[PDB]
Amino acid sequence: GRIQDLEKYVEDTKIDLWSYNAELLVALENQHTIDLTDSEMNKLFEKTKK
Amino acid sequence: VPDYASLRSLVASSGTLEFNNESFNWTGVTQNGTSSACIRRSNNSFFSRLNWLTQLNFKYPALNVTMPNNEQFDKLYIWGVHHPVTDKDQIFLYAQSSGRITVSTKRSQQAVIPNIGYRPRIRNIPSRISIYWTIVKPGDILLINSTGNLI
Amino acid sequence: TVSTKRSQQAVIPNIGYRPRIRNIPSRISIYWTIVKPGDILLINSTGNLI
Ligand SMILES: *[C@@H]1O[C@H](CO)[C@@H](O[C@@H]2O[C@H](CO)[C@@H](O[C@@H]3O[C@H](CO)[C@@H](O)[C@H](O)[C@@H]3O)[C@H](O)[C@H]2NC(C)=O)[C@H](O)[C@H]1NC(C)=O
Ligand SMILES: *[C@@H]1O[C@H](CO)[C@@H](O[C@@H]2O[C@H](CO)[C@@H](O[C@@H]3O[C@H](CO)[C@@H](O)[C@H](O)[C@@H]3O)[C@H](O)[C@H]2NC(C)=O)[C@H](O)[C@H]1NC(C)=O
Ligand SMILES: *[C@@H]1O[C@H](CO)[C@@H](O[C@@H]2O[C@H](CO)[C@@H](O)[C@H](O)[C@H]2NC(C)=O)[C@H](O)[C@H]1NC(C)=O
Repeated sequence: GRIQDLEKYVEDTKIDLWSYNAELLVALENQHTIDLTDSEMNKLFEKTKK
Repeated sequence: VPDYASLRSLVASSGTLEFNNESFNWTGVTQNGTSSACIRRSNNSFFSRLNWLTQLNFKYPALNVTMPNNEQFDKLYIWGVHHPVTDKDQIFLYAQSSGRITVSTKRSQQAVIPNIGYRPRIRNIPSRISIYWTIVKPGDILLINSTGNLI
Repeated sequence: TVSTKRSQQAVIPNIGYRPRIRNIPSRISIYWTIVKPGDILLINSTGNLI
């Protein structure tokens, strides 16, 4: 009953939070890498032109 | 309801209130017991889904009864215990002073002693009903042994 | 009756005809008492004790 119900809550709480949390982490880094790569392209680009 | 919040939550989690009758070998009992407390069709009554048991003829055989579950779905059983107010009330209802209930499965068991007690009368009733719930898995035999006081 | 200096437990046996798993009409109720050092757990009984 009641006790069991609450740790099912606790479980789902954790998984949901982590799932979203991980989802953001992933997406933020992907952007960061794509930024860093083309920025270094831009940096090399500038180095030549400068 | 001892652990009220739990039972409520479980029935809530079911989402159904489908009920089926069963003819238990309730024998030597004055069943279909009434009370003016509960009024139906301007009559002395009791709860719908439940059965109150009283003694027949100043006598009460102990109730040694079973139910198999040969089916492919779990049976949620609901029963209660009466709390008689006085020793005089006790002998009137169940004709034996010592009350005792035992229910069991193959996988769990529960037993409760009635506590004869003078309680504050909500709606002019000096008594209460204690409600428990026994789940049964298939291939198990819900059995009940009692001395009375059994809903 | 069992006890510590810091906690106590007591149980009454409920004589009952329960269903016969493996042709046994009886059960055994199991509890567990932790004891801290400098405590003297005692076990008063009338029987029925494992
Ligand atoms: C009410 O009491 C009766 C008898 O006092 C109980 O009957 C016993 O119930 C068990 C199962 O609950 C059965 O045991 C079986 O016994 C036979 C013959 O010894 C054996 O071949 C099986 O392997 C099995 O163990 C049996 O029906 C019966 N036992 C005996 C011999 O008394 C019963 O528990 C209660 N029944 C009701 C109506 O609630
Ligand atoms: C489980 O169910 C069985 C149903 O047969 C109960 O067995 C019967 O219980 C009574 C308890 O009072 C036993 O004693 C009898 O007492 C009366 C009056 O006090 C007396 O007239 C009898 O001579 C007898 O001593 C009785 O032996 C027993 N069986 C029979 C054949 O009726 C049992 O008590 C139940 N267990 C529980 C609820 O703990
Ligand atoms: C109480 O009395 C009635 C008298 O008709 C018994 O019969 C059942 O009545 C209920 C409604 O109270 C119906 O739901 C059932 O369909 C009736 N039974 C049958 C087999 O048709 C009732 O059984 C009595 N109480 C008992 C013995 O527990």
